[PDB]
Amino acid sequence: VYLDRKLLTLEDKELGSGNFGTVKKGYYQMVVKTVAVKILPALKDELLAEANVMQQLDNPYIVRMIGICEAESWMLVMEMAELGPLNKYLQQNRHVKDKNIIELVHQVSMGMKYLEESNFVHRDLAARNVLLVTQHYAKISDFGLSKALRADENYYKAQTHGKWPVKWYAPECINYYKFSSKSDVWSFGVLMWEAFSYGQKPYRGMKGSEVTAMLEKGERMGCPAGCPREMYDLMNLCWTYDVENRPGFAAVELRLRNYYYDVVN
Ligand SMILES: CCOc1cc2nc(-c3[nH]ncc3NC(=O)N(CC)CC)[nH]c2cc1F
Repeated sequence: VYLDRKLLTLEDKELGSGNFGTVKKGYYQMVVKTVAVKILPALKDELLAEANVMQQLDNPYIVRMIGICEAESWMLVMEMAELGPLNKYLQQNRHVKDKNIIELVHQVSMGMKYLEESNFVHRDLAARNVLLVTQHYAKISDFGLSKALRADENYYKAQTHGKWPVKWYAPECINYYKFSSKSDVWSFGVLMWEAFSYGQKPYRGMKGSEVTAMLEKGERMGCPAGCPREMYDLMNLCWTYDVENRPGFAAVELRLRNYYYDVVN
């Protein structure tokens, strides 16, 4: 978990930015491994909790944490996913085939199925947080808002409504501050829409309160251009208002698995 600063070489190139600080490209001596380094009392405790979640995860469709390092600032060292965020990649590559989109979306469902089995809630499942190793290999990242579920509870109860990605949140998250694996299923539906819309932002030109009002009317985002009917049907099934009737990740992954192999053959 605790890495040697002497073995870490940070580059001038910045991969991303947020409230925490920045994400930069780096190199760590193991063979030398190319890494993405998240560089930062509240923010420090958030990074330590994020690292504790990532250390417990072992799946090919989840970004692996190398370890943590305390130097000029607190650092969270992760394996490098060269192609970067899914939303930005699809915005730059509009000629990416529909079969390729299903493939990447199915890989996210496989990673989320494992996360569901591991009893962890993502709480930030969006296209910007899906990183590409190759054009045919996707991994789930950004575990900053992620929580390890209690052994006696199937949901995480947030005490306060913080800086939340409301457009990706299920109604129970907005109304009761309850976050379950089925809440991540709703986010996955929005992620599916984003992927088939080639990195377009969901609910464009709308306020968070307007989105809540839209979903209460029973209204959902329209079918993206070129998106298959079966894939839009899954988006709508992920967008089931009532938690109990909404499918889990095992049912979502199976539907994607079967449809992907139908397109392949
Ligand atoms: C052309 C390279 O573009 C990028 C590659 C990137 N590779 C990463 C990466 N690899 N491993 C982890 C990360 N980054 C992140 O986890 N985040 C937080 C979601 C920064 C986007 N972030 C990237 C951001 C980029 F703009």
